[PDB]
Amino acid sequence: MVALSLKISIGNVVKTMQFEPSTMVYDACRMIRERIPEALAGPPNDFGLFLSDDDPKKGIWLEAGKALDYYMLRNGDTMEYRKKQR
Amino acid sequence: MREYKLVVLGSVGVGKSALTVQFVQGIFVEKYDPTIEDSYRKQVEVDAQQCMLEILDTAGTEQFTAMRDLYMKNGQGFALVYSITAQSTFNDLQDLREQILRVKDTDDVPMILVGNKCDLEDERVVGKEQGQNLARQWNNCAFLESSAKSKINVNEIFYDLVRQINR
Repeated sequence: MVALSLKISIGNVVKTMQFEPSTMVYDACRMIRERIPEALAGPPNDFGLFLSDDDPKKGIWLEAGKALDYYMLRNGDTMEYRKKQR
Repeated sequence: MREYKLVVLGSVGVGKSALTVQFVQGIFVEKYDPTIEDSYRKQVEVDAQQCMLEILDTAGTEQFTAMRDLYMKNGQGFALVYSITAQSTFNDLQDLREQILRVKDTDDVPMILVGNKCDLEDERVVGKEQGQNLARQWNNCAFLESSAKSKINVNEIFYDLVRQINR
């Protein structure tokens, strides 16, 4: 109840994922893998996030131990399930 | 192209997005995707009519309410779903509807009743019987029995309001 409510997108999909405004990006990345089978399609080591701006070149790749509220996110932003890979 | 924006309504505990995963991703799990307002994108074709991909799934969150209230206003399509084993929800969607009718101003709005999870009919508390006795009460809100697990009437649902949005 009450928390961020961003659009953790996963290619066409748009499963809103509620996070604690101060959730660890390292956790917000561990809270999704527990959901949607297409999400746990690997380890957290090959799965990070990406705040796809309005032009993914503008978008970014957040951290982990950070805190969502770091971007002072609000609710229904635009987070994407991205490969941590390299 | 047609553009269908549906409001998947559901009580807390049912499975709103659960139906929007066997649908857009093709996967059903025991962990019911969250409750915040989630939409699902899927390009479809109705009767050979290419329809645009946007649907909305609102659910028991007062955070997204304002936003969840805006889709009632437009309410291009409503998919109210309860658990066939959950009366407590079947019985709640009854007011939540009045919230639609309240903004639409009528019940003549694209809409469908759904008793999904028929795979728990083994428990069946509210079936297409009460469901349709309810749909009837809703004015025969056209009901369907689905199973986001056995993927039953999971596609017909959106297929039933598009036929209505085609006013």
